[PDB]
Amino acid sequence: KPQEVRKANIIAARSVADAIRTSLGPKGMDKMIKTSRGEIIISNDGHTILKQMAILHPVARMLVEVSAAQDSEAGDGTTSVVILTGALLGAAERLLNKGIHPTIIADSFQSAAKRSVDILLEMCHKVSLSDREQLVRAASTSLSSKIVSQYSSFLAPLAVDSVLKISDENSKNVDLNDIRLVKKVGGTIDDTEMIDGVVLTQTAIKSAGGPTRKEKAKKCNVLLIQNDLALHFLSKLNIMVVKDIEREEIEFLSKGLADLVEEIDSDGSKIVRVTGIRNNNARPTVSVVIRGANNMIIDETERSLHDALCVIRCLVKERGLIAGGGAPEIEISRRLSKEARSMEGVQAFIWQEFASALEVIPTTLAENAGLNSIKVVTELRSKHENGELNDNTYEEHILQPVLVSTSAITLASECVKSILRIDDIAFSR
Amino acid sequence: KILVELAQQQDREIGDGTTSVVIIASELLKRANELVKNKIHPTTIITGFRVALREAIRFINEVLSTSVDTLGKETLINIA
Amino acid sequence: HAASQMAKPEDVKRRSYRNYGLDLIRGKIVDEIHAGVLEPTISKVKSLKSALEACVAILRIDTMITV
Repeated sequence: KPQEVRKANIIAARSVADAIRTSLGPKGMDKMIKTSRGEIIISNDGHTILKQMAILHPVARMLVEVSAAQDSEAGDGTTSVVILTGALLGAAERLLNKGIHPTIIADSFQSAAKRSVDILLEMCHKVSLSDREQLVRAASTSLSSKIVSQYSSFLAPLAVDSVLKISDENSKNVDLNDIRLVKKVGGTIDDTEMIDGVVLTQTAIKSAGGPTRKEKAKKCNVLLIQNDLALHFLSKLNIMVVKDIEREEIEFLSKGLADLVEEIDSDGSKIVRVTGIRNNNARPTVSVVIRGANNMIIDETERSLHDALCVIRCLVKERGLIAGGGAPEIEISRRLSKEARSMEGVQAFIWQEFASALEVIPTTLAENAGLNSIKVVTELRSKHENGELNDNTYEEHILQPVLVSTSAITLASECVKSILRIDDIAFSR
Repeated sequence: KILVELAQQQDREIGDGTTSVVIIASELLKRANELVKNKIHPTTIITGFRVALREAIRFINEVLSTSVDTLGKETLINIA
Repeated sequence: HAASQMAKPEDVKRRSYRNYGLDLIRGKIVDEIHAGVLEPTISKVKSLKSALEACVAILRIDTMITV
């Protein structure tokens, strides 16, 4: 029974998707996970659940790699991509009973994913990066899910002005790993310095003889180290020394990387800033500095501003924005249901099941919010017929970038494909 | 283990009323489990508590009063 | 307390009084203000608000994973 071995992995995969399904949205149900080491952690983020779950099932681990690529590419939708993956697996259960080979099932997802993108771009409003008024309100709504609210008004232009300098045109993939969030003890949220040149993680020499400041530094004025007598020797030569460089920042500094080098300490920081690198090969790497008193401030702020950069990253790679809340998923299921008659053969029936699999995302959002499951879904197909993208989330300031909805369908087509293509597994060592 | 951190939170600040907090949180869980047979969604139960919590503070603030009955009656006498 | 809130919004009262307490020492119902039992407002507000904070996190757990 080669197919029955794969069906056992599909049922185990749907059980994982149903567990993450309850955690979708801010009102979703949390999951308690007790690690073998004794650490007790809980949260509604689907990326952290699957990371510490330690899944021993070979096929179920594919959701972890997709969730890792979901946060690395789009940055949002790690929970919704698991639900969409399990929806295609549930619809494929009835397909195997009809004698349909998974190759046609997997090949039809490629044509269905590419068609869903073209349909989504027709209803999407194309936006440009030259308008700074749209990017401020876009990143400000992502900060409403955190304790910081009134202080988030000054954080919106911080993330917008950093991307626009490195955006240029036709940049395609923009790596956010080059943007480092500096977490230091002391200060406040309203106090921030861009320092577009670069920002280090370490202080300077507190001993005697250290210049701590140099003008026109690279005849080596400033050096880095991954003895007390060596500091006194280079002090006469007017050479600044910075030691105790973290090993994690070695690869970081080799990418982004001086007219003026000085050490400016707001309170207690004792940090050195560099401006005007003016390198031809190297671009303008900006590291964001975050100041705060309590440890819970700079922590929750780090994850809030990181998601705001991912939303802006989606707009740079793919222009346009749509309204969140499962609004576009309803119209896509309506158009693909009528266009299913244009096909012929076994592939025509797949378009009908593919439209029903896209309605699980808006249904889960209505279930986790306390609203009636089937009643709200019926109201979506009714209102979206006359109006277009009018349901109102635009007044509620809910904006989901188009690249998240595009990558969620694209990664789900490859994830479900890699599942059904496994007909057996054996011990290999 | 959640009630363990809840008991220590009241001791490090108010230091009084820790026993009453555990009893209130215990009855809320018993009545919430009975709503499962009624097909009541847990988020609505959570939303119903958050809306009622903010409105209950406003009702309590209406009956609050400072020290009174100093003339003609006695208040601080019966405390000691 | 039922008849105490009936005439309360009308801003007129005759036999209706508020702040009925429970005295377990003498086994009778008297006002706690005159009985000598008084508590601050800060203690009651933070105790009721924190009681619901721990109750929400319990109802949100639909799954227990223990290795």
